[PDB]
Order: sequence, then structure tokens, then C-alpha cells
Amino acid sequence: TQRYYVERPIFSHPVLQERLHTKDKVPDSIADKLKQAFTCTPKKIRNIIYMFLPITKWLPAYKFKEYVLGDLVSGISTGVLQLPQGLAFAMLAAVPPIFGLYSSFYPVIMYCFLGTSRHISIGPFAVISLMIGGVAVRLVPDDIVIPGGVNATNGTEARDALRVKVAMSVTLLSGIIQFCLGVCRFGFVAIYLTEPLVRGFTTAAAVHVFTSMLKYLFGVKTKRYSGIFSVVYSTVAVLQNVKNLNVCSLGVGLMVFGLLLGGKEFNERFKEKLPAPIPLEFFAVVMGTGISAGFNLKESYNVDVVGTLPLGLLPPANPDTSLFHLVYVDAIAIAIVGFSVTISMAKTLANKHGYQVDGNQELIALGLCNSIGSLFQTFSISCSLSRSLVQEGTGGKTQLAGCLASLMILLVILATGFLFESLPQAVLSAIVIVNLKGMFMQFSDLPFFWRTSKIELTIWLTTFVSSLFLGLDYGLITAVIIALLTVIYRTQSPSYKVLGKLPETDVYIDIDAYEEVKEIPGIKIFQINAPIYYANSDLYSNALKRKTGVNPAVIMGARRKAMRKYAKVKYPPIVIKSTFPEEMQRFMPPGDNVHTVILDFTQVNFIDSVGVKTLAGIVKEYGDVGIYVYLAGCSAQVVNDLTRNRFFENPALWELLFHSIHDAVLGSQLREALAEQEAS
Amino acid sequence: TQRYYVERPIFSHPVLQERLHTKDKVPDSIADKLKQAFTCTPKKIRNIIYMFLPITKWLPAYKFKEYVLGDLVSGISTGVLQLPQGLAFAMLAAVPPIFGLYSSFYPVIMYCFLGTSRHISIGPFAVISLMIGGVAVRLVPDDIVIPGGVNATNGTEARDALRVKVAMSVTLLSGIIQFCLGVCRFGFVAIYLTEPLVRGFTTAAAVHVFTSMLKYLFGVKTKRYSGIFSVVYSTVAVLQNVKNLNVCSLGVGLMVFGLLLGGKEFNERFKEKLPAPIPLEFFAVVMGTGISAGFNLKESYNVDVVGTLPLGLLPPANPDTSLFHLVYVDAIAIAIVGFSVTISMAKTLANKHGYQVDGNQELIALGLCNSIGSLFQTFSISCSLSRSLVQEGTGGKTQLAGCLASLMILLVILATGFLFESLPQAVLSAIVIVNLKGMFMQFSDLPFFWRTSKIELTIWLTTFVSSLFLGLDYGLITAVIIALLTVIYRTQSPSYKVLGKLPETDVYIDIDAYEEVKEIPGIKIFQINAPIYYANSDLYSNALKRKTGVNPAVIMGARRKAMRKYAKVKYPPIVIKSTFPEEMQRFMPPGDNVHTVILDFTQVNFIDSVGVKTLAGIVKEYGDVGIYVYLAGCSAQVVNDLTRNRFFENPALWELLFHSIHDAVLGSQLREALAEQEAS
Repeated sequence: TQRYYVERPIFSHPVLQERLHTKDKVPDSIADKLKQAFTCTPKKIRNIIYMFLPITKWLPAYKFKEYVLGDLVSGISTGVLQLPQGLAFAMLAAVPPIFGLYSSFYPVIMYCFLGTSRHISIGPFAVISLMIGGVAVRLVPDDIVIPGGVNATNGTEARDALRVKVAMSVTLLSGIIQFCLGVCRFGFVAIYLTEPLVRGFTTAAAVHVFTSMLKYLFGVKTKRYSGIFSVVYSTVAVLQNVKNLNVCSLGVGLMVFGLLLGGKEFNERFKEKLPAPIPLEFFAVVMGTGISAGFNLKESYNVDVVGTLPLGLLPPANPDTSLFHLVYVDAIAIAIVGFSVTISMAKTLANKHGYQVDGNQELIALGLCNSIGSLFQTFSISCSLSRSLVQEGTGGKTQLAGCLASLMILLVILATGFLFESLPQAVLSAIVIVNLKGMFMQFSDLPFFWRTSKIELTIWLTTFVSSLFLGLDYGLITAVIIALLTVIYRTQSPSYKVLGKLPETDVYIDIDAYEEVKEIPGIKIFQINAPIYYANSDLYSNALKRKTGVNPAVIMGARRKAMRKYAKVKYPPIVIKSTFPEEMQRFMPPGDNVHTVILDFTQVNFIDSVGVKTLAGIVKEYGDVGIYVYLAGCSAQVVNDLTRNRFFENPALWELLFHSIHDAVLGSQLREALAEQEAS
Repeated sequence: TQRYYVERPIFSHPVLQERLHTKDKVPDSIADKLKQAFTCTPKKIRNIIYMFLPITKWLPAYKFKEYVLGDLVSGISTGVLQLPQGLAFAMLAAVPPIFGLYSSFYPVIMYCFLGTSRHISIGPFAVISLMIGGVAVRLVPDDIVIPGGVNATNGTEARDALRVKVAMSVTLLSGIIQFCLGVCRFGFVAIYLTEPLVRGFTTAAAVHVFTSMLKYLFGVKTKRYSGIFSVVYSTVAVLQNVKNLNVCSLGVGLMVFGLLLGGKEFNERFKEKLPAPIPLEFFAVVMGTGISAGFNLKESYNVDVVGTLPLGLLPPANPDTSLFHLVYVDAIAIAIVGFSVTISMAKTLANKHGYQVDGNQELIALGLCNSIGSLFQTFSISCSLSRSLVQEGTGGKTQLAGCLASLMILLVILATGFLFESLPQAVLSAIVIVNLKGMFMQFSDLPFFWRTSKIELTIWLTTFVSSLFLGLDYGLITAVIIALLTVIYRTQSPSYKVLGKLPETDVYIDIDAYEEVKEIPGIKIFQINAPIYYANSDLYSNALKRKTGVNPAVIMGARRKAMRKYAKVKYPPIVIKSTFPEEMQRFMPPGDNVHTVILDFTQVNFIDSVGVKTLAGIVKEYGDVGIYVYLAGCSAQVVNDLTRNRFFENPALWELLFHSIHDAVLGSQLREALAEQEAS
């Protein structure tokens, strides 16, 4: 075996520096650093094509045997879920449901080629649909009359068309913003999305969706409220209007919701006995439309339905740029929220399955998809948590599952679009509610975060509160700001400890930690696990003057009191000898007689000018009362910062630095012994 | 002498822990921690009185011999400067100049008793006056007619009275806000005011004052613009209207400005030959009023003057609460700006003269002064940089200098208020401009900050730009946000280094730093001077995989390529043996054959859950390719955070920790030797 054995002289800063010679670096010119970027070698362009076109990468390496079955099952499962979710989200966007199915085909097909993640399900999203509906209602109210040859029997078709045009314009603007961010390499900001913030935001979004879905489930008309305090106003409005509910719609909604819960529980408890989960949502919608067609609930009980669905695709239409100045803020908010959600989902899925994704590529893909969808009459969409979870849980391995979902959506549109026109909205509302259980189950993190880290619990609660009461446009920004400020809070509240020397060794630990460390008499050691920046110097000084119990101010006051009671270019030395008479020292109150104070810098990352001034003031103040101060474990960054500042203007301060706490202690003891040598 | 000598066994985490026993702490109950707060001992109440009433402290200990002369000279010098500055600031507040002198008596007297700092000059301030004037104009335009018996010859007295009432109401609200903040111990936020931010804010405020003073100097009427892009609009407006200037006013202003510059330069170069500086501003105003009275410039050349000054004090008047809902934002902004400026000045003066101030006490004093001044017809004021500099430079030692200034201001008001009514505004504008040279000279910090620290230079430039173009209400907030974000920027860009062992010692330094350190073969050491929080884990992982040149992904790819080319409750062990045949190893590309990677945690302050997951993933990934990873120098905080998380669920991970880099290296070498013992 071997033992920790090392013998060396005391390494002060000048001694360490004189034994080392600075290495000569190789200057890399900017022109020379950019010249090789234009080699245009075939490998470089091939890599660029693969990065910009991920389809060319994962498609040639597609292993059919272990992927065809899983991709097929996952695609069927995600399509039979995207169709009702898309129809429900279309209603939430204040647009005809036919446009929701349109948004479920073009962006998915485009992302099957421009997408990097192979486990996320691109499609209609609840939050984006709610924001689009709110802005459409705000721009287009219910009191607009167009004399375009329409008679008095107005079916509000013009209002719906105007809302669709507004949605198309804002979608195009959001896509342009996303593409500009992607080409600007702005995707690096996704790292700021910590997991608790994302979970809290998703939970708050789930709460908003649940409280917005109440009106559809009950069937009672309620004004849509967008902005600050939207959730509370919406829920009190639906509570006040609950007296005029529809019995049939509520009953069928409760019945289908109970059936969905029973089927989901049965699938969960019979997972091993099935080769693939059965589509429960498809059975639910089939049952709902069959009952509605058989009993004619549209007029028999005045139960609202999804409405008519026109068939056939539409030719591309050029949008208009006359609405940018009205919804430019909302387009940016939609782009930010959608990009954040999709990048968070892609990152967590990549971590789960062991791969990587590129944020810039995702931004470019989202921008192109949104722009082309706007050209093809499709509103802005983003990633969906529940649908992606279903896709991954059913065996999703590549992006071909989304292509199958888009193909089957197109088939339904072209062939069986009329069959689903009689589906009541209550069934869709119940389907949305039951699929929301995954995000609602995330409330279990509160005890977990309470036990693990209270700071993360505070961040999660702040994010949830900000995204619940305040609008989602500013709630995410507020949550990000709070998360960033938590780092400042942590740096402003470090753990100050008094270190003691373990006997017969060189390990320094807290004096009040293990009962075996003995503090060296006459030496005080102070340690701070935080930087010395401007908003921390005062707290550090107070902690040093309090925890160590050595305050120069009170020492000077005691000296003055004892003196008054007993009476009845060159630089000066840093440490001034205590000119206190021995006779006066007889009336001096007893103390620890500390002669050396050691400050730990092993856990200091950087120091600013304010910190430099504070440290210089502390050193001078302690040297005035004749107490030596040495710096131990200073990193090269701290030394460089001190050199660039005016802290090292006096060459006599170079001897105050050391390399380790034990080295500083040995140097101080040697200095004391040498001083005692000439004493007598 | 002595040498660094220590012999000990390799201290792994279990070995260190088994040799130490946790100390039993003393639980301090909250009820027991608050019970002693109500002792009501005479010393405690005396200290409370001294803290709340600083006048009772420094007045009994007033040394007359060395303070009477200096305080007298400083008080005279600051009064003869506050009178013209107060008159000028009153005009900038869109209020009659008599109110400016009123603001120069009551708050100063009150602060002479409720103030802690003994070197700051409380009085009218340019920024606060400008904000008050802007809000008064915004609330009270020039198109308001009051049929209160006034004939067609309206002198706009009602408009001035309404503006005064608005100023009084906003001053009272700001004082209430300041008092509430003071009683809430909110003064601790003053630590966020770093020196570069304060200097940039003061410089931008000086620029705003200089560009606003142009209209008074020229005498041409110009609409006052408040809000965003106010400075640019004001300067282009005065440039367009410069064609209608007044020759006499501009000429006399230039003459008095030149005289002031000459006198200031003469005093600077004859400082040693004078016992006390002569009052130059008093001579300037006397000359200006004498010339104006002799030549009657009011009507001879249409030169505007300060106006009539009513005599006698006014009885207290109860304000109204009907304007809070209109200026509540502006009152908060005024309070924040004034408190920030005064606390910064008090802190820097305390540091210069070697004492301390309390932010909460300053907040309480400002709130009480503003509220009582509102009761006594006085607008909100704050500390002035130039006047405080003059007070300190003339020998200011206590607060009695301000009392003398208030007394002489009251004497002028009661006796010689009519004499100064003929003083032209050009003289006051020139006096303001010449006293602004101190803040304008602060532009020399740009090369200093460029050489010392580029980050502080960026902060200063950002603060200046934000407070120049954008409004001062939001410019300070933006500067604070940028300053806070600079810490995050520093933590997101650390300095990754590869460490090497100095021969015959235990000092590890950068391999490319001193040319003498030799890297130990087969061992990679990585060091990061930054935390491992959520917004830094990915960069840390990339740096570890790039700088060390040991990426498990490329290793696995090379192994697979070599294999394909040559072919033609218990837990698993963390490190998996490389099942690579020796025959296949013959086709394996050569490499450094690293068997151990050491991660430095001596400079790590904290790690979050995201960092814990990232570290666990890195450890597992490196153990998959059969590479050992050890953690060295982990602080108690990091160990506690890992324990609270799920990182230590497997007991086999406790042996991976160490106490020092050398200890980890010795342990790895011993493990390799032991493994080689059973090899053959």
C-alpha cells in the first residue's frame, strides 16, 4: 500500500512564482481562425446537410425488423388521440373545427423531415389554441356586421372568417419570429428552462385548460376572458351561469368520462396481458357519435355538437401583413411559449432515451412549419405533453409514427369528415379532461421538493402561482426571472464556518462539526462558500467580524477605555506594532490574543472592484491593530483580478498570499518564532 | 525553520467519516429565541433611542474646538450654494421659486435630528425637481380655465397652484412609501447599488440636467417632454427654436459662466494660499442681480427673471388624498431614486471618513421629512452630489453645517427675499452648469474600467445608455437587472483547466501555464470554477468531454467500428469491464488509455437537482466504457445536497469521494496496483 507523504518548503506566492516560468502560448489570429471555416470539404457539407435535414440521416439507417411494428402501433395510437384532441383544440381557438384537422397534417409531415427529435408528437396544443382564440375574440368581437350581400339571417360566418384570418396572420408572424431566432442561433437560451419551472408551468397550463373546458362540458354559454385574472373570472362566471346547464350534455359527458377512466384503469392493470393498448378514445368518440345520431341530440335536447366539416383540401392562400402591428406582441409570446415547451419535451425525451437534440434546428423547423401552415390555412401549434407521452409509451421509436398519424388524419378528412359532424362537444371535453390526469398527477412533487431542496420547491410554487393568476405571456417570464434570482439569493446567503486543524494531519474542518478538531490558539480561520462580488462584501465583512469574534473597532474602543481609565516611493508597514504599555495592559480585559487571521479563498470563484476595495480595507484595518492577515488558496483568476485592480500597488503585499491553509499556518508560526528569536 | 511535512493514510469519504463523530448541537427554540428580546434593560432602550434619534448621540460628544470653525465655514459654503441651486431647481419643477426655498429649510432641520450621516447635504435635487415638473405638467396642462372670479387677464396663477398641489400630494405619497419601507427594514436592498451603476446613473442624470438647462440659458420657450426619448426630443426642439434666442440673456450667461470657470480654476490652483475658499456663487448672483437692477433687463431686452418672492412663512396645510391613484407610480419611482442616490452618497462618504450608516434609518428620516414638508408646502427632495462634495471639501464634519444653511435660508426668506427677485435665470443656469463639472469629469472611468475589468465597463455603459435614452424611472431598474444578470453571465462562462502534478510535490496547476507541471499518464483531472446549477450542467459536460479528449460516445463508436472491421436489493457494478478482445484490440486505434478521470469540486459552491442528474449520468456513462470517476475536494454542502437527492441511493458510490486531488490520485494508483496484483 501507499500513504499520503509529501515534504516541501512553505510555498508562498513569491517562492512558487520564482520556481515557475510562464509558458509561451500560440496566438490564433481571427483571420486564421476563420480561414479554415471555408474548406468546403465533402464531409463538412454532408454534416451540414444532415444537421439541417435530419431525415437524410435516420431514414437510411432505419432497421425495419424492430421498428416497423412499433412505429405502426405508435402512429395509430397517436392519430386516434390527435383527432379528438385536434377537434377539441379547434373549438378552443374560436375557429371552425375543420381548421384544427388542417393543422394536424401539414406541420406533422414537415416535421417528419425537418425534425430532430424522434419521440415528440407535433400537433395542436391547448395553450396555443386558447391564446389564439383569445386574441381572435379581442380583435374580432361579436358585434361586427359586414354588408357583403348577407341577409338578416346571419350565421356569423364573416366573424369566423375574420378570426381565421387573424389566426393565420399571427401564426405567420410567430413562424417568422421562430425562423429568425433559429437562424440567429438563439436556441441556446433553452438551457434556462429548469425542470421545476417546466413542471410548474405545465401544471398551471393544465389547470387553465381544465377550468376553460368547464363551459364546453356543461354546454352553458360563457364569455371568454383573456388576460390577468382570467381563470378566476371564468370559473366564477361558469359558477354563476351553472343554473342554466343542459342535463343531457352533462349526463353524457359524465358517462363517457367514467367510461374513459374505467378503460384507462383497466389498461393500466392489464398492461402485461395485452400486446398493444386498445384505442379507448376512438371507442369513446364512436359511441358518442352513434348515440347522438340515433337520438338526434342536436334538437331533441338542444345539445351542441362539433358542427359540419367541409371535405377536400384547400389551395394555398397568400396571407396579409396588415395585422402585424396589432398582434406582434402575442405572436412573440406564442413563439416563446411553444418553443420552450417543445424544447423541454425534446430534451427530457432525449435524456430518457439517450440521445441529443439541437435547439436551433427545432426553432428553424417550427418557424418553417408555422409559416407554411399559415400559407396552407393552419394556425400555430406546438408540442403536446399527453400526446407525446402516449406516443412514447406505445412504442414510438422514430418519426414515422407522426407521418402515419398525418396520413390517417388526411384520410379521415377526405373520406369520413361528415361522420364525425354529429359528435357532441361533451365527449371531446371529457377526453381532454381524462388525458389531463398525467399533468394533474404532478402535484406529488411538493413533498418530494420539500424533502429534497426547499429552494426548488419555492421556484415551483412561484412558477405555478405566476402562471395561474397572471397571464401565461408574462407568467413564464416572471418564473424565469425568479429562477435566475434564486442563484443570487443562494450566493447572498453562504455558510460561514470556523475551521480547526485535525490533530497529526492537515485537514481543516468546521470547529463545531465533529468534536475532534482543535482550533489552533492565536490563529483564526474564516471560510466563505460564495463569491466576493458587490452585493456580498458587506455581509462577508460582518460575518468575519462576528463569527471570529475579532473586531478591530471594539478592540480600539477597549484600548481607549483602558488607556483613559489607567491614566487616573516608500510605503508604511501593513501591520503596525501595538503601542500599548505593559502597565496599561494590566488593566486591559483578557482576550484570546489572536495574532493571525487566515481567510480561505479555495471556494472563491471571482472578486470585483468593490470586493477588492472591501478586502483592502479589511486588511488595512486589521493591520492597524497589529493583526496579520494572510490569504490562502487563491485561484489564478483571483490573483489576476487583484493584479488588474490597484490591490497590488504595494509590493509588500505579495508575501501575504499562500497556496494552502496549512502552508499559511506554518508560515505564520515560523514568523512568530523568528520574531521571538530577536525578542530576547 | 520548518517544512511542510505530513504523513497520513489515504482519506476516502468512509475512512474520514468513521474517524469522526457528529457533534450534538444545542436547539434554540423560537419562543426562547424571542423571549430575551423583551428584557427592556436601560441599555437596550438607550441604544434604540440613539439609533432612532442620532442627534442624541453625536451632539453630547461634540468637540467644539476642532469642529466649530469647520462646521461654520462648511455651513456658509453650502448655504451660499444651496440658495441658487434651490432657486434653479424650483424653476425646473414648474413651481414658483418661493417653494424651492421652502424645501431648503424644513427637511434640512428635520434631518439634522433624524439623520445619521454627518457629511451629506440634504436639499433640492435636480432629478427629483425635473420629475415633479414633468408630472405636474402632465396632470396640469396649459389649457385649464378656472372661473373663480378671475378676469380675462389671467396670469396662470391657478395652473401654478394646481401644479403645487400635485407636487405636494406626490411628495406626501412618496414620503409615506419611504416611511413604510423604512419600518419594513427594506433598506437592506441598498447593497445592490454597485459603484459603476451609481456613477453611470449620476453621469446620465448630469447629461439630462445639462440638456434640460439649455432652454433656461437661451431664454427661448420650449415644450417640456417627459418619458421615453425625452432628452433627444428636448435637444432637437431647442435646436430648432434656437433661431429665436435672446442675445442679452445668452451673453450674460456666457459671461457669468466664464467668470465662474475662472474663479473655480483660481481657487483650485490657489488652494494652499487661502484659509477657506471664497463663495464664488454668492459673488456671481450679486453681480447678476446688480446688473439686472441697474439696466432693467426685464423689459429693456425681454430677459426673463426668477420672479417675485413672497415673504413670511406659511401655516401648515392639510393635503388631499384624491391624487394618489394618478401619481402612485411616480411617487414610488421618486422614492426609489432618491433613496438610492442618498444611500449611495452616505455609504461612500462613510467609507471615505471611516464610519457606518443605516439604510433603514435613512429611509425613515426621508419619509418623515417628505411627509412633514408636504404638510409645510415642500416638494420631495433628495441628496445632491455637488452640494455634498462642496460641504465635505470645505471642512464639513458634523450635521450642524446643514442647520446653519437652513437658518441662513430662513433669514434670506424673511429679510432679503425681494432683493433676489431680479436675478436672471441665465445666471442660475450657468451656476448649475459649472457645478455639473464634477459629474461630467467622471467620463475618465472608461479607460480605467477597460483596463481593469471589462464586465464593470459593460455595466457602466449599459447603465448610462438605459438612463439616458429611456426614462430614469425604468433606467435604474434596467441597470439593476443587467448588473444582476452579469453574475449569471460570469457563472455561465468559467475557466476550464487541465491540471498537472508538480514533480516531487502535491501542487496541481494548469498543464499549459508554467511548462514545468507534468500530467500523470492515464489520469485526467478536470477543474471548473463555477457552480453546477441547471443553466451550467450542459456546458460543463461539453467542456469535460472536449478539453479532456475522453468522450464515451466516440470511444463506443470506435469500438463498434473496430469490431465490425475486424470481423471480416442489489446493484450492478458502476464500472463495467471492457469486453473487447485482444485480437480486436489490434485493430483499435491508439489512444492515451486513460483509466481514471478526476473531477475537481474544491471550487464548487452548490449543486442542484439538474446538476445531480447530470453528474450521475456522466458517472454512469464513463463507467459503461470502463473508466473510473472519482470526486475530490467535495465540500459539506455538496455532500449534503447529494445525500438529500437520489445520488447516494446505491451505497457503492460512497467510495468514489475523496478529500483532496492528491488523495484521489493515490487511491486510484493503489487500486490499479492491487488490480495488477491478481492479474498474474
